[PDB]
Amino acid sequence: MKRTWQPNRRKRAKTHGFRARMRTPGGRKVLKRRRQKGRWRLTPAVR
Amino acid sequence: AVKKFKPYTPSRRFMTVADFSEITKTEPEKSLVKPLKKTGGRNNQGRITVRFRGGGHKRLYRIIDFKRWDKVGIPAKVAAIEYDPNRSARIALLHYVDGEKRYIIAPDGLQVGQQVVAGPDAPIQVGNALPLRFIPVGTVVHAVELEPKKGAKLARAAGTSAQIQGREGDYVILRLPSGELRKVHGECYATVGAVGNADHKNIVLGKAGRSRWLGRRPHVRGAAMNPVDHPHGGGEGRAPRGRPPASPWGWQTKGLKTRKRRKPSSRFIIAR
RNA sequence: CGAUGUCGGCUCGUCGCAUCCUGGGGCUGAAGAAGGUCCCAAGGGUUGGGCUGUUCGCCCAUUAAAGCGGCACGCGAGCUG
RNA sequence: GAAUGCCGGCAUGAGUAACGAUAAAGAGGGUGAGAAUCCCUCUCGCCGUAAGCCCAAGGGUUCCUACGCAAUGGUCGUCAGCGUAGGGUUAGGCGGGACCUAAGGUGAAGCCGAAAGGCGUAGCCGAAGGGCAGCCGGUUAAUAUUCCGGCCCUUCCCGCAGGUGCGAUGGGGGGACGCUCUAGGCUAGGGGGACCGGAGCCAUGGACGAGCCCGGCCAGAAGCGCAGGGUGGGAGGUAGGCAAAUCCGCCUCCCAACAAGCUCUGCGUGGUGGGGAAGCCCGUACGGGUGACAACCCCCCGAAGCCAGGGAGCCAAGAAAAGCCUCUAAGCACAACCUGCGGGAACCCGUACCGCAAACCGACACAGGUGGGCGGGUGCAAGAGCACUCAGGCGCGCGGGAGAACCCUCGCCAAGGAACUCUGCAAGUUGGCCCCGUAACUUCGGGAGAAGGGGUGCUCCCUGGGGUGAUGAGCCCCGGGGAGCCGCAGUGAACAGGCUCUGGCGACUGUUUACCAAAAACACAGCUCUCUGCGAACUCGUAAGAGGAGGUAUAGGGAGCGACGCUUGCCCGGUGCCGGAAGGUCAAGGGGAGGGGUGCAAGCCCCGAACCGAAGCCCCGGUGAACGGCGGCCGUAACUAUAACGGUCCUAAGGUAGCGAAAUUCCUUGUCGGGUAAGUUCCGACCUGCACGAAAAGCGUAACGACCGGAGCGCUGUCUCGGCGAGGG
RNA sequence: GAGCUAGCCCUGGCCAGGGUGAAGCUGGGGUGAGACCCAGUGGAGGCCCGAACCGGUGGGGGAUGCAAACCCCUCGGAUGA
RNA sequence: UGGUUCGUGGAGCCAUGGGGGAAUCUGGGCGGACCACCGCCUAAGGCUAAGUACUCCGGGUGACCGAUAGCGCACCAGUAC
RNA sequence: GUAAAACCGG
RNA sequence: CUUCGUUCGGGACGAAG
RNA sequence: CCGAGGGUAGGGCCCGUGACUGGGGCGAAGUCGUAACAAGGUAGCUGUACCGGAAGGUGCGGCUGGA
RNA sequence: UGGGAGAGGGUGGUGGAAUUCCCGGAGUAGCGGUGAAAUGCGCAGAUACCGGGAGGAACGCCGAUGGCGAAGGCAGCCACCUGGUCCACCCGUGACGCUGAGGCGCGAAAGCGUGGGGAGCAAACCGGAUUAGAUACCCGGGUAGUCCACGCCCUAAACG
Ligand SMILES: [Mg+2]
Ligand SMILES: [Mg+2]
Ligand SMILES: [Mg+2]
Ligand SMILES: [Mg+2]
Ligand SMILES: [Mg+2]
Ligand SMILES: [Mg+2]
Ligand SMILES: [Mg+2]
Ligand SMILES: [Mg+2]
Ligand SMILES: [Mg+2]
Ligand SMILES: [Mg+2]
Ligand SMILES: [Mg+2]
Ligand SMILES: [Mg+2]
Ligand SMILES: [Mg+2]
Ligand SMILES: [Mg+2]
Ligand SMILES: [Mg+2]
Ligand SMILES: [Mg+2]
Ligand SMILES: [Mg+2]
Ligand SMILES: [Mg+2]
Ligand SMILES: [Mg+2]
Ligand SMILES: [Mg+2]
Ligand SMILES: [Mg+2]
Ligand SMILES: [Mg+2]
Ligand SMILES: [Mg+2]
Ligand SMILES: [Mg+2]
Ligand SMILES: [Mg+2]
Ligand SMILES: [Mg+2]
Ligand SMILES: [Mg+2]
Ligand SMILES: [Mg+2]
Ligand SMILES: [Mg+2]
Ligand SMILES: [Mg+2]
Ligand SMILES: [Mg+2]
Ligand SMILES: [Mg+2]
Ligand SMILES: [Mg+2]
Ligand SMILES: [Mg+2]
Ligand SMILES: [Mg+2]
Ligand SMILES: [Mg+2]
Ligand SMILES: [Mg+2]
Ligand SMILES: [Mg+2]
Ligand SMILES: [Mg+2]
Ligand SMILES: [Mg+2]
Ligand SMILES: [Mg+2]
Ligand SMILES: [Mg+2]
Ligand SMILES: [Mg+2]
Ligand SMILES: [Mg+2]
Ligand SMILES: [Mg+2]
Ligand SMILES: [Mg+2]
Ligand SMILES: [Mg+2]
Ligand SMILES: [Mg+2]
Ligand SMILES: [Mg+2]
Ligand SMILES: [Mg+2]
Ligand SMILES: [Mg+2]
Ligand SMILES: [Mg+2]
Ligand SMILES: [Mg+2]
Ligand SMILES: [Mg+2]
Ligand SMILES: [Mg+2]
Ligand SMILES: [Mg+2]
Ligand SMILES: [Mg+2]
Ligand SMILES: [Mg+2]
Ligand SMILES: [Mg+2]
Ligand SMILES: [Mg+2]
Ligand SMILES: [Mg+2]
Ligand SMILES: [Mg+2]
Ligand SMILES: [Mg+2]
Ligand SMILES: [Mg+2]
Ligand SMILES: [Mg+2]
Ligand SMILES: [Mg+2]
Ligand SMILES: [Mg+2]
Ligand SMILES: [Mg+2]
Ligand SMILES: [Mg+2]
Ligand SMILES: [Mg+2]
Ligand SMILES: [Mg+2]
Ligand SMILES: [Mg+2]
Ligand SMILES: [Mg+2]
Ligand SMILES: [Mg+2]
Ligand SMILES: [Mg+2]
Ligand SMILES: [Mg+2]
Ligand SMILES: [Mg+2]
Ligand SMILES: [Mg+2]
Ligand SMILES: [Mg+2]
Ligand SMILES: [Mg+2]
Ligand SMILES: [Mg+2]
Ligand SMILES: [Mg+2]
Ligand SMILES: [Mg+2]
Ligand SMILES: [Mg+2]
Ligand SMILES: [Mg+2]
Ligand SMILES: [Mg+2]
Ligand SMILES: [Mg+2]
Ligand SMILES: [Mg+2]
Ligand SMILES: [Mg+2]
Ligand SMILES: [Mg+2]
Ligand SMILES: [Mg+2]
Ligand SMILES: [Mg+2]
Ligand SMILES: [Mg+2]
Ligand SMILES: [Mg+2]
Ligand SMILES: [Mg+2]
Ligand SMILES: [Mg+2]
Ligand SMILES: [Mg+2]
Ligand SMILES: [Mg+2]
Ligand SMILES: [Mg+2]
Ligand SMILES: [Mg+2]
Ligand SMILES: [Mg+2]
Ligand SMILES: [Mg+2]
Ligand SMILES: [Mg+2]
Ligand SMILES: [Mg+2]
Ligand SMILES: [Mg+2]
Ligand SMILES: [Mg+2]
Ligand SMILES: [Mg+2]
Ligand SMILES: [Mg+2]
Ligand SMILES: [Mg+2]
Ligand SMILES: [Mg+2]
Ligand SMILES: [Mg+2]
Ligand SMILES: [Mg+2]
Ligand SMILES: [Mg+2]
Ligand SMILES: [Mg+2]
Ligand SMILES: [Mg+2]
Ligand SMILES: [Mg+2]
Ligand SMILES: [Mg+2]
Ligand SMILES: [Mg+2]
Ligand SMILES: [Mg+2]
Ligand SMILES: [Mg+2]
Ligand SMILES: [Mg+2]
Ligand SMILES: [Mg+2]
Ligand SMILES: [Mg+2]
Ligand SMILES: [Mg+2]
Ligand SMILES: [Mg+2]
Ligand SMILES: [Mg+2]
Ligand SMILES: [Mg+2]
Ligand SMILES: [Mg+2]
Ligand SMILES: [Mg+2]
Ligand SMILES: [Mg+2]
Ligand SMILES: [Mg+2]
Ligand SMILES: [Mg+2]
Ligand SMILES: [Mg+2]
Ligand SMILES: [Mg+2]
Ligand SMILES: [Mg+2]
Ligand SMILES: [Mg+2]
Ligand SMILES: [Mg+2]
Ligand SMILES: [Mg+2]
Ligand SMILES: [Mg+2]
Ligand SMILES: [Mg+2]
Ligand SMILES: [Mg+2]
Ligand SMILES: [Mg+2]
Ligand SMILES: [Mg+2]
Ligand SMILES: [Mg+2]
Ligand SMILES: [Mg+2]
Ligand SMILES: [Mg+2]
Ligand SMILES: [Mg+2]
Ligand SMILES: [Mg+2]
Ligand SMILES: [Mg+2]
Ligand SMILES: [Mg+2]
Ligand SMILES: [Mg+2]
Ligand SMILES: [Mg+2]
Ligand SMILES: [Mg+2]
Ligand SMILES: [Mg+2]
Ligand SMILES: [Mg+2]
Ligand SMILES: [Mg+2]
Ligand SMILES: [Mg+2]
Ligand SMILES: [Mg+2]
Ligand SMILES: [Mg+2]
Ligand SMILES: [Mg+2]
Ligand SMILES: [Mg+2]
Ligand SMILES: [Mg+2]
Ligand SMILES: [Mg+2]
Ligand SMILES: [Mg+2]
Ligand SMILES: [Mg+2]
Ligand SMILES: [Mg+2]
Ligand SMILES: [Mg+2]
Ligand SMILES: [Mg+2]
Ligand SMILES: [Mg+2]
Ligand SMILES: [Mg+2]
Ligand SMILES: [Mg+2]
Ligand SMILES: [Mg+2]
Ligand SMILES: [Mg+2]
Ligand SMILES: [Mg+2]
Ligand SMILES: [Mg+2]
Ligand SMILES: [Mg+2]
Ligand SMILES: [Mg+2]
Ligand SMILES: [Mg+2]
Ligand SMILES: [Mg+2]
Ligand SMILES: [Mg+2]
Ligand SMILES: [Mg+2]
Ligand SMILES: [Mg+2]
Ligand SMILES: [Mg+2]
Ligand SMILES: [Mg+2]
Ligand SMILES: [Mg+2]
Ligand SMILES: [Mg+2]
Ligand SMILES: [Mg+2]
Ligand SMILES: [Mg+2]
Ligand SMILES: [Mg+2]
Ligand SMILES: [Mg+2]
Ligand SMILES: [Mg+2]
Ligand SMILES: [Mg+2]
Ligand SMILES: [Mg+2]
Ligand SMILES: [Mg+2]
Ligand SMILES: [Mg+2]
Ligand SMILES: [Mg+2]
Ligand SMILES: [Mg+2]
Ligand SMILES: [Mg+2]
Ligand SMILES: [Mg+2]
Ligand SMILES: [Mg+2]
Ligand SMILES: [Mg+2]
Ligand SMILES: [Mg+2]
Ligand SMILES: [Mg+2]
Ligand SMILES: [Mg+2]
Ligand SMILES: [Mg+2]
Ligand SMILES: [Mg+2]
Ligand SMILES: [Mg+2]
Ligand SMILES: [Mg+2]
Repeated sequence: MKRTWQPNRRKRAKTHGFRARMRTPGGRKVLKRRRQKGRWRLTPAVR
Repeated sequence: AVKKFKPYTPSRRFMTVADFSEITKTEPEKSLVKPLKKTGGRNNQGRITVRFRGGGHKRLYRIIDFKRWDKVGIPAKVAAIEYDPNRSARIALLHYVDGEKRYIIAPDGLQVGQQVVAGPDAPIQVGNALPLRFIPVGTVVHAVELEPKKGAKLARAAGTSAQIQGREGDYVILRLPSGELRKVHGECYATVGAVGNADHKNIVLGKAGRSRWLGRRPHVRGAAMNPVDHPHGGGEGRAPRGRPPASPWGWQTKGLKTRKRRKPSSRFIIAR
């Protein structure tokens, strides 16, 4: 049948991308933890 | 003069459509139309705030003259009578002798090719707009302003009419289509005659889908629900309602008034 | 109760006898025929349907007879549901 | 030494199940150390509205080539979508951006919120939408509407040449639109051909013949030709389009009523450019040459595509902004704008490859899922159905044998046909088209494909309509009649209803528990009650604000019933709601009688009674399509029986109409009647209604239903009662 | 977290092929004028049959599956909610 | 109403949202309801090191661990997945 | 302009 | 339930039980 | 070819019958009320609608077969 | 040709009396009702009185032994539209006439459907009296209906 992951590159960066974190105060605090964790990608990497 | 159908379906057996016989002109005036925001019942937070709405035919808004004191003394010719999808009534083209074109909401026994004019001067004949202090007592009238210079906000559905019952100082006393007796200021404009398309009452939609074409989604009874959702929900095999009958939000729906009691409007109001 | 799947039907049997029939016999209010009752006897057999989920039961048409019970009210790592 | 302990390693099942659609394989020759599995050839099978092409999304090097086989591949592998390396993606015209707006997001002004932040007009962002200028071939191992060839175009910028008052984000026009059905003329596409051009072939009994087989095109500027869309032309007056207009709108006389005329497309022809099969000969896995100076002609079918903003009907009444045209404003009128020509400039990103799938989404080379376009031919009435097959792509990445039980998927059967069983569950009967003929009932539409029948192939002859062609041959689509032939059988294969009678519930189409329930449940038009006069009620939110609604009592919200027919009886005692400026009760507050604590006292500080004190409650009324409720015991009629009648207790009132062993009935398989040989079911009745009953509606109702029950007809492996054969294990 | 799913807003697209033959018009019949009745044209409908598409009715297989919802036969809708 | 040990308690003190609303040394607060006496302070403006907390970092030390331990990571680890 | 009802007899 | 009273008689009504 | 007739399927009319049920008529002298005939004790009658154990009553309009 | 009478029919408008209800003033211990009472209404300020306002229905006097119409039926007034009928003149057509099976149209009241409206009356319903009992007569409330527009129903002591 039709499964959960139906990918869309416009969708992925307008939801999980860097400009969408830096609107919400809850999403700037996402990147602050991922600075502090050490993460090689802060954000889901889209072309 | 309401058209019925032969029963060549189940749903054509009861369906009536209107006669559309006063309609002269079948596509609207392009400078007087502008697009309609469909909403779904959804507000600026995007939450449903009126249930069971959405789905309709696409509509373009018709801009309606609801003042008529823009153009005191400037007469106009009734050019056409048109369908509006955005009200129960019909609308009328006025070609003013300026050459504005405006829509007025179309009264009953207005015919095409007709002088109308707004003013005090403004003789008492159907389509003409006056202050309520200058219309005679006892005449039927519509498009009534409530407070003056604010807009026609009374008696403008199809068939409806207010009737002038008295004067009292600056204020005049109106018999509303609700039956309310009501003190309205005499400087409020008002357009004479009843409205019509008065066979809008006698329309039978025939089927479920003609509700869906007007954007009326299915309406769920709270007896058919669960007690999370409704007071009336629950109960193994069709409860009779449990309780004094009630909204989804808890207030009672048989009899309970909610005119707010200290309204400042309540001393211009005489009846129901 | 860190699980022993429950009624009924189908399939598959097997066992007990306090025996439904067939076999042997005593008594009879056993003339004969057919019966009644009791004793010995399990070797074999103990039909097909209508109703109802039925077990059971009531009928229909036969029969020599249309037996009663046990095996987790036998049998769902065999089936149905 | 245990905690169904945590982590790691290795055993059991066990060389067991399985090796992923039953579309199918066989041989000869190569390479190789190693071939069922890699390459080539021949034969066979499968798809072919795809299992074949072209795009979008997604993926991201998988594309091509060279060298390889440790792991991946459900076996092998010399192969690969795998390992190493190299190469490969070329745009003014294709998509996107230096264009525009939609929902929505953002947001100067402004509003709101303890903070974080929430709104919000203009504006901005925002696209498979609107706008905008490239078609056909050829080359690469891998790119092309991108490179090349030919032929057309688009912007700017600078110059001359010729014209006019030029001139904006500002005004107007336009862009600009629904659903269904459709006429005219084309095109894509397809069929046929005695006509044209081709290597070749007479096979096996006949044929050297209008024989067989293959192919008879594409694009293409100006100009024409054929269809078709948009559109009136002048004159005055003008207060409207938030300044100004010669523009637009409005008013009033004249000229056509017309595409006559202007443009604007589409389609033919068009200077010219290109392509060109089958067979044969070869050297690759891919291709090349020849056939060729290739021919490139004529009829017919014909689009859902094109002219396109066509036409008609209908109600549910069908985006915006920019590009474009026109008009003026300041400013400018040595400027500027327009037309033609010449020269010059034309950026950024993508382009390989898979793309119904082994490269996307499902942990897998996973029988699942994924939007758009093309989708040939013949026959069956049609069709994108079904069967076969062009082009093209495949035999699904374990095989070889055997011929047991047993399972799956089939095929057939004597006699009986439901006796099987919870139930004809399952499977069989029926089945397309043409023509007869068709009941109760009905809301007059239906029921209807009722039911039940007859025909269906082929050959010969006569004959009636159309369409394209001149009214004609031909070619295409429809019929009628007569005569005859063959077979068990003529929709001879494939695709293609079993029917009828009768109840229950729900009017109906529809919706629902993704993943055990599709229903009598939900919804539904329609009925009623109730609220709401607009800054409405109601809803979301602290608020701002927003929906409602740019709606206005024929409207909006809430609740119940659920088309339709006939109807919806009594009780307001308690609860709810509605109406009452009397009265009782009631908090803060006002009020101070009087009393208290300290002072030597003026004073300071405390309690604190009458009385005035709102809503609400008590109280008084009304209201059932508001919450709800709607009896018991005795006696009595010319035989028992029964009780129309009467008496009596209680309640607020004591179930009316209509139905009733019911989807309601315990005793119950109630008692009769009908179907049956036999009927705990079913149908029709009686009423003794444990425990029906009127909008949690009552009783019926045509049509409808993958709902639930009963019965009969047809037909059958369901069964008596099994048997045999087939393929996948 | 609304890339699954539920609803709504904006913008596009899709639904082969057959039947049934509403209203309305045209001619005739009729009337004082009508209502009305015949044909013919017409092409309506939460109409009918049936592919794409959307579903999931009954049965069988599947059950360490091809699949953590599948496959075969069958069936419902298929111009509309 | 909050804070302080103070949960309405005899409830003061310090801040405050709402209402009323003074004075400038003979002025005002406090000493736990209140009053008298006796005393202590000078509100309605602001700034002010040090002594105090922490360890991203650098160093020293350890009756701290020794690759299932020690930080999740001794090894290109917030990585593969 | 009117005037409370007051049954029955094989 | 009973006796009386009104009535032509019964039923109703009236009075004593 | 037609064809007496036999068979299959579906309609129409008529007769007998049927659990149960509606009302009709006559009976033995039964039970309950008093509807109508006299102003029958509310004048009577009638069309219609509703209600009531039942005669009947009421509402609307009509009649003189009454004042 | 020329006049006349009439509640003859349809449409639009319009005048007053009265009932009920709302508001204001004033005013009290009762009002309605019956054969008598009672339900009911009323110190929460009724009936009766005055003034203002709303709404619906029927049109007093004229008015009868009257008129009109085919019948049912028709009654304030005004205007429009319109049928029928009578008289006078004897002018024209010139037997054109009478009746009428079917058909067609009209057809009181009640009743039905759709919407409107609803002051008074009032089936059904609720009480209070009467009675032996009252599903009646009497009284107090009261829903359809009565009114309008459209479409039905087709009846009667539709009788002279
Ligand atoms: Mg928004
Ligand atoms: Mg939001
Ligand atoms: Mg509903
Ligand atoms: Mg539920
Ligand atoms: Mg919830
Ligand atoms: Mg609740
Ligand atoms: Mg229940
Ligand atoms: Mg209950
Ligand atoms: Mg409840
Ligand atoms: Mg247990
Ligand atoms: Mg265990
Ligand atoms: Mg176990
Ligand atoms: Mg023994
Ligand atoms: Mg014996
Ligand atoms: Mg013996
Ligand atoms: Mg003997
Ligand atoms: Mg013996
Ligand atoms: Mg034995
Ligand atoms: Mg034995
Ligand atoms: Mg049977
Ligand atoms: Mg059975
Ligand atoms: Mg048992
Ligand atoms: Mg046994
Ligand atoms: Mg036991
Ligand atoms: Mg057992
Ligand atoms: Mg089992
Ligand atoms: Mg079992
Ligand atoms: Mg076991
Ligand atoms: Mg089952
Ligand atoms: Mg079960
Ligand atoms: Mg231990
Ligand atoms: Mg362990
Ligand atoms: Mg382990
Ligand atoms: Mg092993
Ligand atoms: Mg082996
Ligand atoms: Mg084993
Ligand atoms: Mg084995
Ligand atoms: Mg195996
Ligand atoms: Mg495989
Ligand atoms: Mg070799
Ligand atoms: Mg094939
Ligand atoms: Mg891509
Ligand atoms: Mg991948
Ligand atoms: Mg790679
Ligand atoms: Mg190689
Ligand atoms: Mg390998
Ligand atoms: Mg391998
Ligand atoms: Mg090799
Ligand atoms: Mg490759
Ligand atoms: Mg490679
Ligand atoms: Mg630029
Ligand atoms: Mg831009
Ligand atoms: Mg923009
Ligand atoms: Mg801020
Ligand atoms: Mg915002
Ligand atoms: Mg905005
Ligand atoms: Mg586009
Ligand atoms: Mg382009
Ligand atoms: Mg390629
Ligand atoms: Mg090309
Ligand atoms: Mg080029
Ligand atoms: Mg200009
Ligand atoms: Mg513009
Ligand atoms: Mg415009
Ligand atoms: Mg072509
Ligand atoms: Mg062609
Ligand atoms: Mg040739
Ligand atoms: Mg030969
Ligand atoms: Mg050809
Ligand atoms: Mg003009
Ligand atoms: Mg101007
Ligand atoms: Mg023309
Ligand atoms: Mg050409
Ligand atoms: Mg040309
Ligand atoms: Mg060639
Ligand atoms: Mg058109
Ligand atoms: Mg526009
Ligand atoms: Mg713009
Ligand atoms: Mg311009
Ligand atoms: Mg740049
Ligand atoms: Mg490319
Ligand atoms: Mg490509
Ligand atoms: Mg595709
Ligand atoms: Mg796949
Ligand atoms: Mg995959
Ligand atoms: Mg993969
Ligand atoms: Mg999976
Ligand atoms: Mg993943
Ligand atoms: Mg694999
Ligand atoms: Mg594979
Ligand atoms: Mg698909
Ligand atoms: Mg085709
Ligand atoms: Mg085809
Ligand atoms: Mg064909
Ligand atoms: Mg054929
Ligand atoms: Mg066909
Ligand atoms: Mg096609
Ligand atoms: Mg096919
Ligand atoms: Mg091939
Ligand atoms: Mg057989
Ligand atoms: Mg046979
Ligand atoms: Mg048979
Ligand atoms: Mg049976
Ligand atoms: Mg049996
Ligand atoms: Mg059955
Ligand atoms: Mg079946
Ligand atoms: Mg067959
Ligand atoms: Mg039928
Ligand atoms: Mg028919
Ligand atoms: Mg048939
Ligand atoms: Mg043949
Ligand atoms: Mg022709
Ligand atoms: Mg043609
Ligand atoms: Mg034959
Ligand atoms: Mg078939
Ligand atoms: Mg049935
Ligand atoms: Mg039943
Ligand atoms: Mg249904
Ligand atoms: Mg489910
Ligand atoms: Mg699930
Ligand atoms: Mg279903
Ligand atoms: Mg299901
Ligand atoms: Mg209804
Ligand atoms: Mg709120
Ligand atoms: Mg709005
Ligand atoms: Mg608003
Ligand atoms: Mg409403
Ligand atoms: Mg509503
Ligand atoms: Mg319901
Ligand atoms: Mg009721
Ligand atoms: Mg009550
Ligand atoms: Mg009450
Ligand atoms: Mg009460
Ligand atoms: Mg109240
Ligand atoms: Mg106080
Ligand atoms: Mg106090
Ligand atoms: Mg005080
Ligand atoms: Mg109070
Ligand atoms: Mg007796
Ligand atoms: Mg009684
Ligand atoms: Mg009753
Ligand atoms: Mg029964
Ligand atoms: Mg029986
Ligand atoms: Mg029987
Ligand atoms: Mg029954
Ligand atoms: Mg019964
Ligand atoms: Mg019951
Ligand atoms: Mg019930
Ligand atoms: Mg009940
Ligand atoms: Mg009810
Ligand atoms: Mg119901
Ligand atoms: Mg029923
Ligand atoms: Mg029903
Ligand atoms: Mg009916
Ligand atoms: Mg029915
Ligand atoms: Mg169904
Ligand atoms: Mg359905
Ligand atoms: Mg078998
Ligand atoms: Mg076998
Ligand atoms: Mg075999
Ligand atoms: Mg086999
Ligand atoms: Mg979604
Ligand atoms: Mg069609
Ligand atoms: Mg017709
Ligand atoms: Mg059609
Ligand atoms: Mg349909
Ligand atoms: Mg259907
Ligand atoms: Mg398609
Ligand atoms: Mg799908
Ligand atoms: Mg579903
Ligand atoms: Mg299924
Ligand atoms: Mg299954
Ligand atoms: Mg079907
Ligand atoms: Mg269908
Ligand atoms: Mg505290
Ligand atoms: Mg405190
Ligand atoms: Mg304290
Ligand atoms: Mg405490
Ligand atoms: Mg304060
Ligand atoms: Mg303060
Ligand atoms: Mg001083
Ligand atoms: Mg203090
Ligand atoms: Mg102190
Ligand atoms: Mg103190
Ligand atoms: Mg102290
Ligand atoms: Mg101090
Ligand atoms: Mg200071
Ligand atoms: Mg500190
Ligand atoms: Mg350190
Ligand atoms: Mg170690
Ligand atoms: Mg470690
Ligand atoms: Mg009496
Ligand atoms: Mg009979
Ligand atoms: Mg008697
Ligand atoms: Mg009498
Ligand atoms: Mg009488
Ligand atoms: Mg009488
Ligand atoms: Mg009565
Ligand atoms: Mg009368
Ligand atoms: Mg004469
Ligand atoms: Mg009548
Ligand atoms: Mg009437
Ligand atoms: Mg009526
Ligand atoms: Mg209605
Ligand atoms: Mg009254
Ligand atoms: Mg008594
Ligand atoms: Mg009365
Ligand atoms: Mg008379």
